[PDB]
Amino acid sequence: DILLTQSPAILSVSPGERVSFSCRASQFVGSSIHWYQQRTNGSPRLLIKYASESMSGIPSRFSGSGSGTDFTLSINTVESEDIADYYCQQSHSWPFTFGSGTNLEVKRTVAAPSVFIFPPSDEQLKSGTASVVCLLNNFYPREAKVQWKVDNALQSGNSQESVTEQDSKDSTYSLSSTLTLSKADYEKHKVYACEVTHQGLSSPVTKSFNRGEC
Amino acid sequence: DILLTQSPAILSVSPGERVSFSCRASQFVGSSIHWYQQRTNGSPRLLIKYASESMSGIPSRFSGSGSGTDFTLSINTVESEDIADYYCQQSHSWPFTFGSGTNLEVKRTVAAPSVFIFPPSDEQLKSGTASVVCLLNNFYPREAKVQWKVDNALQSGNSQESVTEQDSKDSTYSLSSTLTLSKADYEKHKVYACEVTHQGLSSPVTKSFNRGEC
Amino acid sequence: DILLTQSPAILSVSPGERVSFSCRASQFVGSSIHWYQQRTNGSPRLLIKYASESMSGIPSRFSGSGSGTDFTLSINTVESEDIADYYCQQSHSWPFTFGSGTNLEVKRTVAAPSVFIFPPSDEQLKSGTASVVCLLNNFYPREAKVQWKVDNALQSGNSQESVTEQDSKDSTYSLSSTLTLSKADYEKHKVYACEVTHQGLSSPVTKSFNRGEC
Amino acid sequence: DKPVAHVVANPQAEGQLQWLNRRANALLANGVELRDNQLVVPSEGLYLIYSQVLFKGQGCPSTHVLLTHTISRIAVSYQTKVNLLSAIKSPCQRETPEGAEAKPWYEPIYLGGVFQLEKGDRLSAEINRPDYLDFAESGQVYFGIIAL
Amino acid sequence: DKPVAHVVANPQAEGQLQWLNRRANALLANGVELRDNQLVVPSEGLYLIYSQVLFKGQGCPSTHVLLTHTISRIAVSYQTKVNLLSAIKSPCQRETPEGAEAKPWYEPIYLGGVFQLEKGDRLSAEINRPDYLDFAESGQVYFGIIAL
Amino acid sequence: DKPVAHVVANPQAEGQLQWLNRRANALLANGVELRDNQLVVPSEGLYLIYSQVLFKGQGCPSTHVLLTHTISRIAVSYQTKVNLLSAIKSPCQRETPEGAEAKPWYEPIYLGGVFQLEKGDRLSAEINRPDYLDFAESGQVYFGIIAL
Amino acid sequence: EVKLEESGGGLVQPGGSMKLSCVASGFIFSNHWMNWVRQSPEKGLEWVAEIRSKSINSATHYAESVKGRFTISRDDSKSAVYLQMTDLRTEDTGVYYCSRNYYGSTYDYWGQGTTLTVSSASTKGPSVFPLAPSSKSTSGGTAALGCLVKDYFPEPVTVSWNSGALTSGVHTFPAVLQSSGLYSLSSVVTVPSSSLGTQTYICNVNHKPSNTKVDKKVEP
Amino acid sequence: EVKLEESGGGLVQPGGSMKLSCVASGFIFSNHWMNWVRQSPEKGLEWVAEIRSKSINSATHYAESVKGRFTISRDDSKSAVYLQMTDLRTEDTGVYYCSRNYYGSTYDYWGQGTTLTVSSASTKGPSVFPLAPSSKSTSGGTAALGCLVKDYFPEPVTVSWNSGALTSGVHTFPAVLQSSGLYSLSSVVTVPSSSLGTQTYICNVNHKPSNTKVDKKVEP
Amino acid sequence: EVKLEESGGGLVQPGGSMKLSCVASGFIFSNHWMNWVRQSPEKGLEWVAEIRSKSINSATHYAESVKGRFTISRDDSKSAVYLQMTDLRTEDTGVYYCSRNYYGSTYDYWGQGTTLTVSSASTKGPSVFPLAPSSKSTSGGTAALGCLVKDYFPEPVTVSWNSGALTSGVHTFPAVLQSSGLYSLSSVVTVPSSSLGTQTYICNVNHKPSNTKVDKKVEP
Repeated sequence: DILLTQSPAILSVSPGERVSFSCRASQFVGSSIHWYQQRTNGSPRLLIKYASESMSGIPSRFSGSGSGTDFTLSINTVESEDIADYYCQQSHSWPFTFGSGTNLEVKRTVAAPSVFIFPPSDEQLKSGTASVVCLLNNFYPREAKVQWKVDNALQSGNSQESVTEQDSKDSTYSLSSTLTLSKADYEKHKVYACEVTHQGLSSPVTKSFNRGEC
Repeated sequence: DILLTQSPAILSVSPGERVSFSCRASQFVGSSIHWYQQRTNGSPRLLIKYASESMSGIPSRFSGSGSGTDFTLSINTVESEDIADYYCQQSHSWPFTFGSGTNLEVKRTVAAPSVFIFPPSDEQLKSGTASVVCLLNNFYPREAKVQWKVDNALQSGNSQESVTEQDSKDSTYSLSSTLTLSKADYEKHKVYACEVTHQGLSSPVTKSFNRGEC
Repeated sequence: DILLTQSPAILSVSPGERVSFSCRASQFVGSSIHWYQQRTNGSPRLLIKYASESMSGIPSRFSGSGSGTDFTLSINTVESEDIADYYCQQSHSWPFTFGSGTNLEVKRTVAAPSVFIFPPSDEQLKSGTASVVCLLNNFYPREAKVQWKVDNALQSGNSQESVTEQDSKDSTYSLSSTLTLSKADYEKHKVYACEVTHQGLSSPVTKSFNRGEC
Repeated sequence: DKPVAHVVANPQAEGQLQWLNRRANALLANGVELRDNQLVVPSEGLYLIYSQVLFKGQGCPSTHVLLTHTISRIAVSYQTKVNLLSAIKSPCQRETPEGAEAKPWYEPIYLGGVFQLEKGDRLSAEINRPDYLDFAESGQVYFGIIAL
Repeated sequence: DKPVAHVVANPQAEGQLQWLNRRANALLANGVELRDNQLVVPSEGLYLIYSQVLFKGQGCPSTHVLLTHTISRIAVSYQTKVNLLSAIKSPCQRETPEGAEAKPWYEPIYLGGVFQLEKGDRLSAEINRPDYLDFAESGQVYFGIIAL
Repeated sequence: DKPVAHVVANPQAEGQLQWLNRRANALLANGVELRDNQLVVPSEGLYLIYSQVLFKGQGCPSTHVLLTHTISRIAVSYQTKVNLLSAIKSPCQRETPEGAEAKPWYEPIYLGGVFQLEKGDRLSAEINRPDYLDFAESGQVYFGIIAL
Repeated sequence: EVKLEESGGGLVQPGGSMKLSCVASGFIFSNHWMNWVRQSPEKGLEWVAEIRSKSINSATHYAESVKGRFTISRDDSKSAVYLQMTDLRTEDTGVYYCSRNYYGSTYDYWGQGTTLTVSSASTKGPSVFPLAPSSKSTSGGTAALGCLVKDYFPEPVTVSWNSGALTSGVHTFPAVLQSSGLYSLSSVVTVPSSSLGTQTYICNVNHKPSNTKVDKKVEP
Repeated sequence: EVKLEESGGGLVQPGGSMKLSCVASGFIFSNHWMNWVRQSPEKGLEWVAEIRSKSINSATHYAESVKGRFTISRDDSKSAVYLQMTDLRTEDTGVYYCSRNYYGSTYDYWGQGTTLTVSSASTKGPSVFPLAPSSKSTSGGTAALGCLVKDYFPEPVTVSWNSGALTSGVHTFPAVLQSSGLYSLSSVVTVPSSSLGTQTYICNVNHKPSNTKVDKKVEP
Repeated sequence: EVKLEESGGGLVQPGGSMKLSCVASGFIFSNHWMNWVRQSPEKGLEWVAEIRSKSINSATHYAESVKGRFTISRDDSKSAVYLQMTDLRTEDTGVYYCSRNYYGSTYDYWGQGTTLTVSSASTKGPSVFPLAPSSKSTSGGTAALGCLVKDYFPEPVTVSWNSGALTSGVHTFPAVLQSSGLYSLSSVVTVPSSSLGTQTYICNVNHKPSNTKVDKKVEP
């Protein structure tokens, strides 16, 4: 039941450069190693078969090699359209097995997040609950910090964040931070602030609003 | 020395229908089974090779299958042109062997025999022998009974019958019945009758003649 | 380490005829025997591979056969352009080995040598040495005898001969005989004669010259 | 009577090479035990060790298709797996063209040799492709040892 | 001295696998008899049983061409034929194209194992294609047993 | 304790089949000697004799490519080489088309049988293509005999 | 192309049964080996079962982990493969892919997956709120609007915009599990302020496990 | 096409010898394996012998039943295969087919067979009588006429009509063995009464085993 | 074509080293197995070493006779193979051919060879004398002229005529070893007497082992 290791699990590379993915088998697999791309919200797509043979329709810039137990997938002149997880598969032994996958980030010039804040809809206030949503849009790299201050009071424990997978046209990420409150505590403060910091910002942007306005 | 059984030995099928031929090997033969057609007065003709691969020029309506020891030839939309014996052959073991063969009859609407009688030629009477010949022509199905009556005396022991193989254009048979007599006994009776019965006749036809007439 | 015998080592054949080359392996080599031509001042050229398969561009008149240990190369309608050494090679066993080679002479109508004599250059006489050169040009067959007589004195020990490989357009040979003398002994005789005998000459031709003349 | 085994494949097994101790023409006696699909040697000494697997595959996705067969030892002490006998076969050949349907093929492998074994040693006969194991008839897959 | 046989193919045979008892490097002694192309075991006990056939074929009409080799037992009592050892090989490959001439090929098969046999048991090593039997050199085809 | 050998290929050898007497899972004892790549039998008697070579080739210049494996005897008296066991395999197949790059392939061969040997007999296991010898892993190439 | 379409996923309690279906076109179906392969974040890609061609008899093969619980079958007539799952486990939870394996090698083609959630918790459709586009707070000249798709179970929900037309600018965030045990998520899009007055922006939230299908029109 | 033509059959006494010949065209003869295959009603189809290509040395193969009695050979120059039979047996009686086997598999092509009759009985040509077309007894408007081909040995005889031209309407009955030990048979044809007056109907009986060749003109 | 060009031969003392080079074009070099094969009159053709493809690791192979003394290598980038010879022996003397072996079978292609002379004797360039065309002694109407290329070491020298143009009529004799230990040889050509007055005849002798390069103009 052959085991496949893909380390490193993450790679991050400037456009134009060459990237290499590692796949190691715990035992001899001859050349029965195959490579796959899996884009966001996509199914796996076969790139190379038997270590080095590329499938048709697959860009020339993709190649593979290796034999015995050590194998490599290579993309040179990497481009954002290559942003994906990459898995290897062996078919030497039954049953067929897969590697854990390596993720590819194609780097980009720094890009600060465009920050937006959404006060909770009225329809949601009926039901006695307030969701306050801050949007950090299209920034690079993935490192950001969001902060909630309600009437300048720094929050804690009452927000959750969700980050997108790197975008394959413009190489950015986006993140949503949601502050959730009881319709009660909500109606007892006026000014809600989202305070985002990020490498592309010389000092933290903060968007805010006043409960019941505009 | 592998043995091949083809049972049933006879099959009989209405046009348009699908027929299936059985071939069973007494031992494993993998897929090394081949099928042949042999029309009347013809040599064997290879239809399918290795269980299921049809030869070119062979009509699509012919197919085969089977593996190990049980095999089948199939003709669907059978037509009279398919009237033949069919043999299977194995080439798994040396020496190569054949099945006993299955005969195909393609059925037809009932057809009563056109009866003809031939009095013995004079040239044959010289030599002191009389052959009286009754022809049952183009009937279906193959079951018929011929009777000889000489001066209304029903004969016994002194005739022989010969039936043709089913005709491949019109799906009929023909049968000849020959009454053979010494020029002596012949010249001592006047009226020779051939009395044929058959499914297509509501009552027996009989053709007859009078010795020395016309 | 398989040994290949090519006997006979020499073959000699009239144009148009068929020649056969022998190659024998000391052990089984299956059909892994290959044949090569090597013209004068040339590298080996592959003619046939695996006993009998001719390479493309190779004239149809070349064929091979044999299997196990006895093999043959055949040229029919031999022509002078076929003048070469022929080698066989086995690739059944490692390391690959070659036969000693068979030489092909394509016969020709008899041709007597055109004889020329060259007295030693002055430039060579400076340095105190005399090389006297006799040229037997374009004769067939290869058997010739050259003789030196200096002032009618038959020489011995002081000449060397060099013969060319058979010419592939005109099927002849040429031979040079060089009489070498000290500038001293040379200047002490007048008339140097080269006396060539050959099958195409009814009596020996002799070219001669007189020291210091013309 | 010497330590002896000759076990066979489990016909009613499941894309699996499972050794069966108890059939008509097999052996498990004189101290040899079958244990986790491994033959366990009772005493020390010289053993002949042998095995055959028969593969029936179908289709040739590539020339690179490999079949392997290997007999390995696990000493009581060391406790690590070592290959005693091992062979590899490439059953293809060509590459079934597509639109083309796959055709069956048969490849047997045989291993066998004599080795000094230790009491409590384990032995296993393993293949890489049990999904291609053919035991539709007897005598096709088997694992054995006798003490000499 | 234990019951022992190692017989070979009859070179002067005829698209036929015929076992020959008496040559230079063979054995037929200690009670084993050759009888109707079958080795007959004298006493009961453990036997090693082995065989090799070498096929030299020519041409590949189909991928479906099979070579088989099988050793079978016929017990005095039962009297029915049972396969002890058995392998199948598909030597083709591709399919010689037509207009194309057939090329030779070589395939060896080896069988061997240890079995409990009964006095008066018969053993046969049989192939499916004796027409492809190669014994143009010695050591290529052979059948054997020793009692241990 | 009976005359016994089980030697293996020299991994650090050189397009060469060189038998190594002294590794972890081999045998050279009880009078059998390794001598010029030949096993030398100490006493007379019945021996089981066996061998496996594994070839890893690359490319198929022709269908005619052959691999051979053969065990031969050289009696002290006669002094001439005789084949006891011998097999031939044709590993190709098709013919790599040109512009096409060569692909690897694996072929194992196994030989084995029992023979009456004489004191001072030499035995050799020889192949035709040592350049294709695969011993990148253990258990793949080996030569052996035991006295019974 | 070559298409694989699987379906029949959804929520089941532990111990339950569920049947999956896959329809194939674009190759000779009866020739090929059809597979199920599942994927989860914990376990990654995992081969589940294979059904080979007629010529092999069916020849079914199961992963050790589903042996005796799952049954693979095919209807060559319909170009269909099925996975009948029984005695379902929490771990069996994941996206299940129909896929062709090319005669024992590569996974040639994949469907788009269908999701199995094995869980005792009850279905619960989402409630969609509008994240309304601000006026002055729109880092001109680009506007941000969205839908809050809140408190639902189980995954997944699918959010559209303009019933398919509006693709660019859209970020539908990965769902997040709240301590309440339900899934929240937002889908945002960024657009021209210019088009705010003239264009109609609707999110089309769909949550099959509860037959919920909301169409929040989002506007200032 | 690809043609195989065999010849050289006929009657022989037990113990006798007879040589069969087959000429081939339409494939590279030297490449292929030529076979004899015989057929009898009792035994059906039975492979007799093979001769393989030059490349194999001849490589001859015989059925157990003819080993040591029959010899197969080829002349690649003439595209010919031969079967030399000696010490002939009653059982050896049958139709013998030249045939190509495709490199150890299928019988690719067959000749049209040649008949061997091994028997002590003596040759005897047939006597042909006319079965004359009746006048009023012709179920109008179709007429029946024939030839009685009586008392001959051994099989076969070949009956034609109009020396080849008249094919349709013709039934040449299977020969029948009379107690006298000889073969009788009739060949009938059915024709338009209309053409009775204008058309000429001749049967062309031929019996090679006795060099008999009759041409009965049949008329009222 | 497909070209192989080897170089780097010449004289070395026993024990010395010398590197040979071969550049290839006209096939995919990285795919193929490159070989050195040497040839001598005594020993004939002798395989020396092979270097196989990347895919095999290099896989180097040496003849028993050069094991441990010679090293074969390749630079797939340059389409080059090398033979580094060390501890050279007299016997190693010969013409060395670069050559491709086709995947363990045939020697597909050969260079034109480069000569190794292992010897203690010292380099020595030739002195070229003219063999001047006679006047009356020219079996009219054909004239014979030449160059004596005398006392040199080691082999070979290459003699041209008209710096390439004059090919027909030319016999450059096999070199001969004089007792002095040096090589003499003549190159003759036969021409029209007619052209004697109008044509210019130059021999271009070249002896790389000594950087000698003479151009004797030959005339009456």
